Amino acid sequence: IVGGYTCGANTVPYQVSLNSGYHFCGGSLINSQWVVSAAHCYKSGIQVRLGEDNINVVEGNEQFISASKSIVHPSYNSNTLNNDIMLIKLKSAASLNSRVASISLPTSCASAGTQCLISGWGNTKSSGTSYPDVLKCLKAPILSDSSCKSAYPGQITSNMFCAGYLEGGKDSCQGDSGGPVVCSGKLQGIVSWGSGCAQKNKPGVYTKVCNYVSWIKQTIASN
Ligand SMILES: NC(=[NH2+])c1cc2nc(-c3cccc(-c4ccccc4)c3[O-])[nH]c2cc1Cl
Ligand SMILES: [Ca+2]
Repeated sequence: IVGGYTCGANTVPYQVSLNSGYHFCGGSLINSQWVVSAAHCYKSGIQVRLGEDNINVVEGNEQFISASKSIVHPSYNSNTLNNDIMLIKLKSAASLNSRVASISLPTSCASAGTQCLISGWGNTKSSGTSYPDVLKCLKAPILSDSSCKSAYPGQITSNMFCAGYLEGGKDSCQGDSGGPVVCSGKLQGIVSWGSGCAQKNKPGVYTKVCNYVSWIKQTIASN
């Protein structure tokens, strides 16, 4: 997260860290046995780390569970990153409490101007790598479809939305991919892609979760 602030240990109880010996992506806990992340964060050998704050020190509240299966959306296109969503079932259910809790899925999509909370352990520099140990937060608005399309012409599908600051300086970045974009208490986006980080006129692009709600529910139901 570039230009964000420290969230405070456990103030974002649905945030998860995807680990394969190091932190590589974020995710969102939607129920005690399922997490939603981005399809491009897929890989085998994933350990989900819940109740985390400082990813390099065990401090208490952490729960490490291995993933049972990972279900990448069947129409995921790695070239366009359209349908960039993936579900991970956990080997055992997590114990939910105030420090580890799920986030709700939306009932409607959000509109431009809605303010959302984006968090993660991603890079905090737009030029060079500087990953933090603790969870960072950024409040950002959903932009209008026209501003999104003017910024990424020919690259935005109806399953994506832009959120951020066209002036640059504040944005999500590498390490943040797969994590949550929560607006009014509902999971509306998944950190997907962007051109660099916190660059002027190049906002973050997120998977539009409201278009996958029926799929998430059907898929969890049949697995
Ligand atoms: N808001 C942005 N401008 C942005 C920048 C990103 N940069 C990345 C990114 C860059 C290199 C590698 C990965 C990556 C993905 C999966 C596993 C490991 C690295 C990234 O997510 N994701 C990004 C996601 C966003 Cl939304
Ligand atoms: Ca820790």
